Amino acid sequence: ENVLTQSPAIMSTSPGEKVTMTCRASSSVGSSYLHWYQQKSGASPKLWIYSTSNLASGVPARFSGSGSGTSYSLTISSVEAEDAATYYCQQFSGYPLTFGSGTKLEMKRADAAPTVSIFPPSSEQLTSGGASVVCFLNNFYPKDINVKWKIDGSERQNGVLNSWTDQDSKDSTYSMSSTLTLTKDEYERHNSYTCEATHKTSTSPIVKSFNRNE
Amino acid sequence: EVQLVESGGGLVKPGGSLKLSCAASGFTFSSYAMSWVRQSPEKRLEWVAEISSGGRYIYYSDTVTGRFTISRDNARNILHLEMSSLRSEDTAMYYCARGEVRQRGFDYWGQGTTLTVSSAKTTAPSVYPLAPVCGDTTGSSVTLGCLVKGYFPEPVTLTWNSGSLSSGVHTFPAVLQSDLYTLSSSVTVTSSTWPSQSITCNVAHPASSTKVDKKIEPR
Amino acid sequence: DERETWSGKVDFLLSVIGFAVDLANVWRFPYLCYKNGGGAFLVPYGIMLAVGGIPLFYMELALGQHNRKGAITCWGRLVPLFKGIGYAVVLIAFYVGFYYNVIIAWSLRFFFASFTNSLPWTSCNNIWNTPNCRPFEGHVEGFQSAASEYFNRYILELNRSEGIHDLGAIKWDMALCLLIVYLICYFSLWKGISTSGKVVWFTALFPYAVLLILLIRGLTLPGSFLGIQYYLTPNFSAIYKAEVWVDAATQVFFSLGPGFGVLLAYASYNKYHNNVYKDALLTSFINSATSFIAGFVIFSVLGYMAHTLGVRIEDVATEGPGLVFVVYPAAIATMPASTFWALIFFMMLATLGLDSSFGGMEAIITALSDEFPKIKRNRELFVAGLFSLYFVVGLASCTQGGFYFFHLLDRYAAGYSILVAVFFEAIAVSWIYGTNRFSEDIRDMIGFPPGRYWQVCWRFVAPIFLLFITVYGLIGYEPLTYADYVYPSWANALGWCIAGSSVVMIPAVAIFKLLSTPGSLRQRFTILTTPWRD
Ligand SMILES: CC(C)CCC[C@@H](C)[C@H]1CC[C@H]2[C@@H]3CC=C4C[C@@H](O)CC[C@]4(C)[C@H]3CC[C@]12C
Ligand SMILES: CC(C)CCC[C@@H](C)[C@H]1CC[C@H]2[C@@H]3CC=C4C[C@@H](O)CC[C@]4(C)[C@H]3CC[C@]12C
Ligand SMILES: [Cl-]
Ligand code: NA
Ligand code: NA
Repeated sequence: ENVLTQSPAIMSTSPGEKVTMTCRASSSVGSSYLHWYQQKSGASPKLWIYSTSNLASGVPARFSGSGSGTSYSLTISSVEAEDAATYYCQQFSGYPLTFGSGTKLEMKRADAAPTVSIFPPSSEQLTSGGASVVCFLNNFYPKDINVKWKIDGSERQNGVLNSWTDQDSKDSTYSMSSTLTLTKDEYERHNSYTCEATHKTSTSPIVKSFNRNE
Repeated sequence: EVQLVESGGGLVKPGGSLKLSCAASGFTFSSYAMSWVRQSPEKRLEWVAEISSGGRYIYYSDTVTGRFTISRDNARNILHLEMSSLRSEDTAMYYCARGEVRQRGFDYWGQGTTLTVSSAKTTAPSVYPLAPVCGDTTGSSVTLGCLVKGYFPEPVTLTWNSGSLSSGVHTFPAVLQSDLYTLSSSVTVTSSTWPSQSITCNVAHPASSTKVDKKIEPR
Repeated sequence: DERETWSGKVDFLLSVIGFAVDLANVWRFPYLCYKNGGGAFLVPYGIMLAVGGIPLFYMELALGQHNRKGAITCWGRLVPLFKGIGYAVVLIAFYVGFYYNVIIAWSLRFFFASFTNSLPWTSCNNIWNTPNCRPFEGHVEGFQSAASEYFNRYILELNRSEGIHDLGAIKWDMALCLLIVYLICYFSLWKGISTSGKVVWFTALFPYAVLLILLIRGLTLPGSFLGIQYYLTPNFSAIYKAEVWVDAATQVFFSLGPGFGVLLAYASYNKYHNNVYKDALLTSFINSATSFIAGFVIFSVLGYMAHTLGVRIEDVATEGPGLVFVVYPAAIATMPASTFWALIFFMMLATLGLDSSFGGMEAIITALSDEFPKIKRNRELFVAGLFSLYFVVGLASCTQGGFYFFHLLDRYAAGYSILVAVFFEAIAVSWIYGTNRFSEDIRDMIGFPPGRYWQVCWRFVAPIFLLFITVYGLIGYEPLTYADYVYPSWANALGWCIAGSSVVMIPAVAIFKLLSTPGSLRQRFTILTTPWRD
């Protein structure tokens, strides 16, 4: 099986850059059987370039295809913001048909800090088996960020669920929701509850904590 | 005017069996070779099967061969894919892609239908409202959330105030942990709009017919 | 599976290119341009190529590569009701071998009859001449040339034959030449493709070496432009006529030899996923291009004759063996460095016929090598019998009246048979096999389906293009004659048997198998239109 390996996986670019993504191959491929597909978020793919260099209808001429043999590439002359998508290479040389690892195009924007806001467990859940603390780290850039949960200055490590959002369409930012979950018997013993968020922007971590009684 | 539309698709237990179908209009279906391409929830495009313009040559993926069976009938303009001996890793969104000319790739793609292979049991969410703590209640806007914990399978529909406001909302994707999803959302609105107003969380689990609403009690 | 392939894809192309480039490219195409309006003739020749010949040429070798089997097995394994097609195709190919190889033998005789400092077909003071001789051609009947008499009275010894019955002695020099023909046929076709695909490098390319030499020589002659003026001056009024389209359509067919079982046989050794479409387009272009070039080679010399020898060109712009064995050899005797051009011209005529002959005889072996597994097991000792069979009967084509026997089979043995044979090949595919069934076969290998053009050509144009010929062919049928010799009533009859002996096997299997398979009628018609893979 001939595997295609795309690079980079994530490409951070602002509108106006010249960007080029590659698609290396395990085995040589005919110059007429290599294709590219663009897949926007929440949508089905679309044939972007066929036979290495020939672009489909509607595809703006700012797109171009090149390469041959075992190394191909996709190039945008000048990126537009609407080009934020995931680009896949695919081969028809021999079966089984294989697609590429995909390059996700993400837009660049100025750094931002998380507007952190902590939440205690809910009274309703406070009747089930246990209780969970939900921290929010919204509207910030870039995507990577590190949470720290503490209960009495002590780093609680297990029992956390983290989920990031995809890049927002209007302000090109991200957001994250960390959800520490304990039982009641574990909850109703300690008071302080520290969601300490460390991000590239700040020197010292943004902290949002709360005492259980107030 | 060409259209592909997939169908079937749903939850199946490992070893189970299911048949997906694709309806084609806008072109003469009896003259274009069709292919099933699935993409995993990790967004990995993976080809499954190709069927000829008359179904006389058929190529299968090494990972579905024997378990999967592609088929078409052109009077009805339908393309089928029956699955059997279903393993968990067959979970994906299954695309029905028209690709007659090898040198030109797959022209048109359907919207795709989702299939899940899991032994996990269908459970309804526990919906909780997130009222901020009573301290430092001063900011220009205040934000508040809604935790949808412990449901299966996907999806779930979350809106705030029946879908009225949508500015400054952040509904997070679900995350599976030991055969259970957990989803959260946040809504940030001016402190001059709460807790003096009706702000609510709307959760909808079709798989369990669970429609639950919840307002945020600032207490 | 496990069927040997071409050692190199060139071995294939040179094998098919050599097959379709015969003496018709030299002795019939340029005459036809002359006869039918000069450059204007190219339009119906170019039309009938694009709508008729090329789509048929494209077909036969697309079937070869796909079904990977020889002619009979191939035709049996996709429409069994018409499996009789495959047989007739090989029967026609079988008969052709008896007379076509003589033209090679003749050129060979002329070849090592030219090893001297003064060629013999120039004078008329020789033992075999006639008081009615002339130095060159003429528009008179019973006053032939100096080479028209060397050909008849010495080489062929034909004047000693009173007809088809009287055959006289056996010209043993000729028999050795025909022996040399089949002998280099054997030592080039016994070990399989591994040598045939190699030998064609000489036979397909040597003509182009020679063609270039005489192209350079001819244009550098007094009055050379005059011949090109006779070759290409347009008279579009010919297009408004009807016989021109018949002359054009006919040449396209036989200058390409589609459906003869040879392209099927040659292509049945291609790898499955080979761009046959690029092959058929390239090879068939080279064919028509060679005819065009050859036409300049011929008429450059033809014009030199009307300007430095005083001959009405209508007495030298001729077709067939009269052009390449009498007219052209008479002119190169005049120009200096004669013995060179003669020796290279005749070997060109030899290499033009040999690679063309190989494909016919290879189509026979490959046909039944796939159908009769006893054959493929020991093939070297099969063809030695087939060619000795070709040789023994070929001694008739070496007798005093041997030409009379050649001329019969040229007009009958494959003249109409292969016309209606291919006509059933086209209907057996466009309607019984089906364009839809056939398109995805091609899509499987070359990656894309044949465009709507090749479909409409395969479905509507090509069949009427064939009837366009066969209709006119029959109305133009007269009892066979040559010069002042009218073949007897039975001579015509035997030829129709030779021609019918192939076509008769088309229904003779459509009825044999129709009664040898069980079931209802509609069940039998449905069980007999189902291919092999299914
Ligand atoms: C002006 C005239 C006389 C010159 C003739 C040119 C000759 C030499 C040209 C014309 C057709 C050409 C051949 C056509 C077919 C092929 C197959 C290709 O894959 C390799 C080159 C090869 C083998 C060519 C070799 C050279 C060739 C034979
Ligand atoms: C001087 C001689 C060589 C002239 C050559 C005539 C032939 C080879 C040329 C003239 C007209 C040309 C054709 C015009 C139309 C088409 C239809 C297209 O879908 C395939 C190519 C095809 C089939 C061309 C093939 C080459 C062609 C047939
Ligand atoms: Cl020709
Ligand atoms: Na020819
Ligand atoms: Na030749």
